[PDB]
Amino acid sequence: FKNIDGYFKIYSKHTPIIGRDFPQGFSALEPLVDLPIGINITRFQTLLA
Amino acid sequence: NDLCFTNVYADSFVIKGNEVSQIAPGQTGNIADYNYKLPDDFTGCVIAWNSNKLDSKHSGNYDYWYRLFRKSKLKPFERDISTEIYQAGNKPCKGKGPNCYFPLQSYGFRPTYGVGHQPYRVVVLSFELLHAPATVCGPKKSTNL
Amino acid sequence: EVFNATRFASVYAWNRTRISNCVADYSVLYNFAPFFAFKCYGVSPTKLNDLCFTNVYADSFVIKGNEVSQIAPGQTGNIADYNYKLPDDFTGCVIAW
Ligand SMILES: *[C@@H]1O[C@H](CO)[C@@H](O)[C@H](O)[C@H]1NC(C)=O
Ligand SMILES: *[C@@H]1O[C@H](CO)[C@@H](O)[C@H](O)[C@H]1NC(C)=O
Ligand SMILES: *[C@@H]1O[C@H](CO)[C@@H](O)[C@H](O)[C@H]1NC(C)=O
Repeated sequence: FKNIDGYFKIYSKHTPIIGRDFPQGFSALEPLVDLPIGINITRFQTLLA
Repeated sequence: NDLCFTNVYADSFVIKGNEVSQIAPGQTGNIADYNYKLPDDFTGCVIAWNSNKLDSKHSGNYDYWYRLFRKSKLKPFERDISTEIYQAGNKPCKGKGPNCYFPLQSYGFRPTYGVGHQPYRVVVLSFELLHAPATVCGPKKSTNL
Repeated sequence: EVFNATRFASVYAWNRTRISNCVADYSVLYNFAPFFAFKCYGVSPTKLNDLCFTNVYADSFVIKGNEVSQIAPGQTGNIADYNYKLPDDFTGCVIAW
């Protein structure tokens, strides 16, 4: 994620990979959505299930 | 009317006469530095028309607001809505009066000022001419490829 | 010597002192007076110490409370019309304590 001039950009690529975790083989990222929020962001948090 | 823009941002606000001259890429002044700042590589339009009929009445009207006291400069296209008293000297003072000043003062408007003090209604239009699926266009023909 | 004065003249005869050939540190103005109106028009009150001025005029006069709000560019009243009129293009600050 990033917030250059608003325009919230989200990139992703799924792969039940090696399964190890942060793997090593190279992997690009395919953007999914790009939506112009244009607000101030400084802190970040994650939700659970 | 013959371009394609990805997205358009319309920012609208009433400012005074000299402030119209102030509003421009990278200008100087307590509006350009603490109230609103356009990016230097701005690609858009600024619109300003006189409004003495909607921002004025008998006995005056002090509804509007503007900031003169900010801890730092204003980054382009960033809002700093907040009511924090400016620090003076080294006092953690929280209040009005001496060396404890309210950041924002009235933009008081009356039907009888000078042109430089008249209630100019300013709206700015921001375009994004980059390589992306555009949204906004004008007249169009759909000749077959 | 303009803020430690003892006989600030009346508004009808506003003493005008000419300030030149000096370095204008505004903390000496900041410490001498517990302000109540330090409104500025042409320049930013935070940004006074980084500018060079060809000349500085300090008009001093003691006046009533509401008349403090009266004193401003483009104003009216018995003082703004007959005693002291601030021009519409004023590049400076006013101080009331
Ligand atoms: C956003 O808010 C944080 C926290 O108040 C502040 O440090 C930062 O300068 C702000 N910036 C923008 C872009 O509004
Ligand atoms: C006048 O000068 C004296 C001596 O420095 C100082 O103590 C006092 O605070 C000053 N008062 C004003 C009003 O400037
Ligand atoms: C300004 O003139 C008045 C006249 O009454 C005087 O009392 C005051 O001391 C003068 N201020 C100066 C010369 O700084």
